[PDB]
Amino acid sequence: ADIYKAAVEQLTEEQKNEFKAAFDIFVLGAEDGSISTKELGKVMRMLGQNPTPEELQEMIDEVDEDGSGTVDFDEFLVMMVRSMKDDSKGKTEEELSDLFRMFDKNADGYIDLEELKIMLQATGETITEDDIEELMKDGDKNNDGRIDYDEFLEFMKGVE
Ligand SMILES: [Ca+2]
Ligand SMILES: [Ca+2]
Ligand SMILES: [Ca+2]
Repeated sequence: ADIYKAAVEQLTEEQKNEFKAAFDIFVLGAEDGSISTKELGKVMRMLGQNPTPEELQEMIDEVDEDGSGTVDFDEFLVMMVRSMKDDSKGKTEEELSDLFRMFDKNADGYIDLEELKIMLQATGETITEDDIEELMKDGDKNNDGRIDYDEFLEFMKGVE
């Protein structure tokens, strides 16, 4: 499915208008109708970002499907999807507990293999029970079939 568009499609009218407008105001010095790290650098400090010049080039090269440093009306709205949510917000001992009660398909306090297979599908491709079969085995601190908030803590802290 979509990755960035899904995060921008939720933006607020005040965001698209300010973004779509800023670009049309910062591209005035552009040449192909876009703003690369050289032109998008003035749009970030004006909006609400304090990225550096060394990381900037890396930010685009990572989200850019061609790794060039340029960003148009699309690459732009995509530069806020990675700087707002997804791989950025906090994530430590709390992110592990929430993910458990948020993926418990059986919703019974624990999770079995049939449930873990769905949790990875929400964040992984289509694997077979063969690969997800060893994940639940080593993820079980006591090898019982169900995984609670305690055993799950280790299963995610390290396994392969
Ligand atoms: Ca590009
Ligand atoms: Ca369960
Ligand atoms: Ca267990």
